[PDB]
Amino acid sequence: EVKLQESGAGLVQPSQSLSLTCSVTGYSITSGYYWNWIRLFPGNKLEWVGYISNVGDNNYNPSLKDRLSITRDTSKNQFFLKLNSVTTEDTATYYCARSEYYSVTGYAMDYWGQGTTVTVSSAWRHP
Amino acid sequence: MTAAEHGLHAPAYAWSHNGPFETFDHASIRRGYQVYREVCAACHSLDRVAWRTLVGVSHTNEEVRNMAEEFEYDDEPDEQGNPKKRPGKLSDYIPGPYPNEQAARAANQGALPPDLSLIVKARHGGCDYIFSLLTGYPDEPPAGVALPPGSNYNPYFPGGSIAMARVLFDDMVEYEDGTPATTSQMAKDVTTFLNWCAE
Amino acid sequence: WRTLVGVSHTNEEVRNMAEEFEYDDEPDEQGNPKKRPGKLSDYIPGPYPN
Amino acid sequence: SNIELAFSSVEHIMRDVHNGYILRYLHANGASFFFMVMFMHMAKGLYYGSYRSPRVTLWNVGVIIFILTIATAFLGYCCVYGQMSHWGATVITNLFSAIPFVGNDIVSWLWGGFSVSNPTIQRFFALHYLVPFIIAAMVIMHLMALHIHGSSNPLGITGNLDRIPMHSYFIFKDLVTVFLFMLILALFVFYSPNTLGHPDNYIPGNPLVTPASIVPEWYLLPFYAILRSIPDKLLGVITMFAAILVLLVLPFTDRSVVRGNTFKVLSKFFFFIFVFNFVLLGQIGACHVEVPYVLMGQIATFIYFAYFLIIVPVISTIENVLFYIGRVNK
Amino acid sequence: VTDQLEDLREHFKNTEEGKALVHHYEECAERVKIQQQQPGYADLEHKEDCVEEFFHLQHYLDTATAPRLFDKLK
Amino acid sequence: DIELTQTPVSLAASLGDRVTISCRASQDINNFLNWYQQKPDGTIKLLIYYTSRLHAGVPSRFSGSGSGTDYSLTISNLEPEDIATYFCQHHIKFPWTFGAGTKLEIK
Amino acid sequence: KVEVNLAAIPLGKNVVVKWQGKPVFIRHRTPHEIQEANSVDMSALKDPQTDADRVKDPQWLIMLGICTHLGCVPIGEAGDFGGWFCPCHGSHYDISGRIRKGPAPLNLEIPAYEFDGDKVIVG
Ligand SMILES: CCCCCCCCCCCCCCCCCC(=O)OC[C@H](COP(=O)(O)OCCN)OC(=O)CCCCCCCCCCCCC
Ligand code: HEM
Ligand SMILES: C/C=C(C)/C=C/C=C/[C@H](OC)[C@@H](C)[C@@H](OC)[C@@H](C)CCc1oc2c(O)c(OC)cc(OC)c2c(=O)c1C
Ligand code: FES
Repeated sequence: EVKLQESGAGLVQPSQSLSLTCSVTGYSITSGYYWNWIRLFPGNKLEWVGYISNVGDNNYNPSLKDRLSITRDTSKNQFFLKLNSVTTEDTATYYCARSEYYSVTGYAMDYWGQGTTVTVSSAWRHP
Repeated sequence: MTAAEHGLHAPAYAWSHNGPFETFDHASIRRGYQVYREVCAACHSLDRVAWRTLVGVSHTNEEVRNMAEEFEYDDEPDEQGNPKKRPGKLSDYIPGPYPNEQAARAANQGALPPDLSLIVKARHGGCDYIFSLLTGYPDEPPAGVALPPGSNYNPYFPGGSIAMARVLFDDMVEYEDGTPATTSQMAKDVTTFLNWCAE
Repeated sequence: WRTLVGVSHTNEEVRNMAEEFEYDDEPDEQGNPKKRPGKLSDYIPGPYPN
Repeated sequence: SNIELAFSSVEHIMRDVHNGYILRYLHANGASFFFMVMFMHMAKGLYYGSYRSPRVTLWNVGVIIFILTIATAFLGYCCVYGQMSHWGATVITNLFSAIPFVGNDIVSWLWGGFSVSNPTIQRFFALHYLVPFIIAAMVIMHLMALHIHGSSNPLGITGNLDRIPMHSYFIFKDLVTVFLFMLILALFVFYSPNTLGHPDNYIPGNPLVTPASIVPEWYLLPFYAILRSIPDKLLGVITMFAAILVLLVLPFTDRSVVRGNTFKVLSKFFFFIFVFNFVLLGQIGACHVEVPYVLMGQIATFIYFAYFLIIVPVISTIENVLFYIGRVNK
Repeated sequence: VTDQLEDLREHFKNTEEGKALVHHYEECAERVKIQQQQPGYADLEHKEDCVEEFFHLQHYLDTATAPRLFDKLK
Repeated sequence: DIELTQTPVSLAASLGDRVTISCRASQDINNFLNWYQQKPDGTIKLLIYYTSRLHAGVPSRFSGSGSGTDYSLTISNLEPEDIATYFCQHHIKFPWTFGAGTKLEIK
Repeated sequence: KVEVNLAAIPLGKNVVVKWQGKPVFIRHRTPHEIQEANSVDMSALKDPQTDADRVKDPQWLIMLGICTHLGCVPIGEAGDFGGWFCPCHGSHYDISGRIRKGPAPLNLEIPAYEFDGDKVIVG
């Protein structure tokens, strides 16, 4: 069975970088599909962030193409998300998801991660 | 392999033809034909069996001639090249119910009723298997067994799921010699007749 | 038909010539007989049925 | 031989030809008997050391004949065009797709098309008729090699000090076994014609369905089991073919100073391990590719090869020394 | 006249061995129907059936009826 | 950037009746539209992909009609409970975009 | 070439048709089957291939029913991987037609095809 396990700082100070990590098991990142990042803003509204294909090709949302960096670690079988210089607008619950591609049905995200609630705040948290 | 996949082992009935010195019971053969004609013929062909082969085995010459003449066969076209039919003769082969395979599958929900000219030799079990399949249909499949709509449960059939429903029922046929036409009596008669068709 | 190709006609010319004739096709799902236009694998049809 | 007419033509022989069922049952059962007698002929050889000098040429021609006979029997089985015929033809011709590069090309050439079809059955009949005459010719070469050295004997020593003429003695002794052979064969032909066969071959070949009940002819099972024991395609066919070729190694791996097993306790014992292991390999052959059987087949396959390459040379060497120290007082 | 084979099977279903065999099956048939009533049965993959029990019973009846049936037929 | 607008954005109904949500896009998308179920507990699964295809595990009581620019997601009942926000996305070209959402509360 | 009416083919059922003398397997895969197919780890395959490289439409698995070992036709809905089982030498294929166990070295080969409404055309 395929599984996506998310982890990472669920609170980042404005201006700092957001670093989330999605751990995939049961399937291989390099095998063949697309590994995405998506966010649910406070008030129900989904936005596609971007992805990294099995080869290494990056395709981001032009809305965030200048701040994000979706990398991966083939040896650990997991991909990451990095959103530089965050604003309170970046506050949302982030979800990593695998999207499969078939030439007739197109794309479809079948495996979603647990989800990580991130909050841009000047509040202090024990590292 | 699981018992279901193998199929239930067909037991050893006391066929009168079993044994080095034993011939067939020609009375049983004559009855089996009747059963084949009135119950099996509607779905199963007997292509390798010619009318003439019945004469002197289970029927007289005149009897076979009459049965044969009840069917239509293609004849040589007339003087203008028009196709024309003809009644059957001793040299013809017993006719099947369908003109082709497509038609055969249509009348049986996709399945193809196999020819029975060699069915006795074409199955592990021979007579024992045939008879056991024809008389071994439960009324309901064992608990927990999912039967795909269009199937019927029979333990002797490998996989247990057979596309042929039970067709033999008590007194469904009226034997000429007045023999109690029970389901097992009929299975014993067709099977004997089918063994002769094969050998 | 296919033997005319490369000898006296092109692939197209023969294909078109053959498609002007009918041949017995495989029967439908119901078992009824059906026709079909000829192809390169067929033989030049005769004028009489018998 | 037409693929559309083959099966029915055999049925025509079975029903319409006077005494035709006797011809077919004799031919069919005759094939099995041919193999049972050949296995005993070969076994007799291993046992009495008939393969050793000066009879190696004799043995090598024999191995050649064995292969030819197997190919013939295979071609014959294909001519019936039953369900076993079709699939047997497919599997066996495909055995050659293991050859690197030219592999699939040879198969296409043997088939004469996209799959086992008309061109295949017709050529297989033509070749089935041809090989038996090649075998007859090899049998002459076999007899020629036998003749210059004569037969060996159960004592494994020279027969030159006491010979008796072939005529009367062995002409009439051979007659004894001829009648016995005919008696047993008649028993099957008339009373159990299909015991050694397969019911599936009474079903016309179907290019779209391989029966789940598919099993090779009994005489090929041991070799079939050897092939299945290797979880690799190429290595599987090579091992199976090596199983026949390793018979050529016996003249060199038999280190014994005496010919035959008559006076050899260890060799007599291991010889029967070999015989029953061969029989077991055949039994595994008739079973499904399932847990206990797969391991048993692999170990039995190993024993089969170990016999010629390890057991015989070790045991024969040991016995050489046993015969020596067991009497020589020094 | 009722089917001779059906009679013989009915007779043998009533021997001690027969009753124990039908009991074993019926015991299985109950466990199964109760399994089908349970929530989420459709998605188990490890579903139980009673073919083995049924085969054991049918095998017993066959072994008894086979050598007798044809003496009761024409 | 293609934009989708679901309707009726946030609806309600009783356990039993057949509800019917629907999406709409600016441009013409072939049938490249997927539907997602978003449980209140923060869990999100795929429901329907490529207009009508059902994903593994989703009940037959989930239809998916549509073409060109109009799409729908019909049901039959809510047993045990399908109370969650339903989204819809497109994918004929990047970037992909989701709908406004459609809560399905019971009252 | 050859056509096949996909409108006829029910849910989780197989259909075998003849094309160039070789059999062509076509299955109308169920949603669960489609998932099982794209959810397998490559490392568990001697012949690594994604379900996506084998089918144009997840709903229709179309392939040549020729065991890549020695030619036999695999039996449908059999074997230990919810796919096909070859009776000849014990080769099991999964719901995507990939080789999972046995002497066969390759996944069932995918032939050239095109869709066209309610029917498909193989060849
Ligand atoms: C490719 C590989 C080819 C090789 C395959 C071999 C297959 C096996 C062949 C089947 C039959 C086996 C034949 C046995 C071989 C020859 C046996 C033999 O020669 O035995 C001689 C032995 C005693 O003979 P002596 O000559 O040594 O006596 C001297 C007296 N001072 O007398 C005895 O040992 C007693 C006779 C033993 C009978 C053989 C029993 C085994 C039967 C197998 C059953 C077949 C199952 C279907
Ligand atoms: C008493 C008359 C009949 C006899 C003796 C008979 C016998 C048989 C036998 C021996 C088989 C082969 C089973 C196997 O493959 O192992 C069979 C199959 C079949 N029969 Fe009959 N049959 C009879 C009547 C009928 C009738 C009337 C029909 C059509 C309504 C029918 C339809 C079929 C079908 C479709 C199969 C396919 C089974 C499968 O592969 O699932 N049979 N029959
Ligand atoms: C034109 C002439 C040609 C191409 C001749 C080719 C000859 C090849 C070899 O003969 C030398 C070959 C027959 C010989 O291999 C050494 C046999 C032991 C092969 C044994 C054999 O049989 C099978 C069989 O019989 C079957 O039947 C239904 C089915 C089979 O699989 C399901 C097999 C099989 O898997 C094997 C290995
Ligand atoms: S042919 Fe399928 S496994 Fe050998």
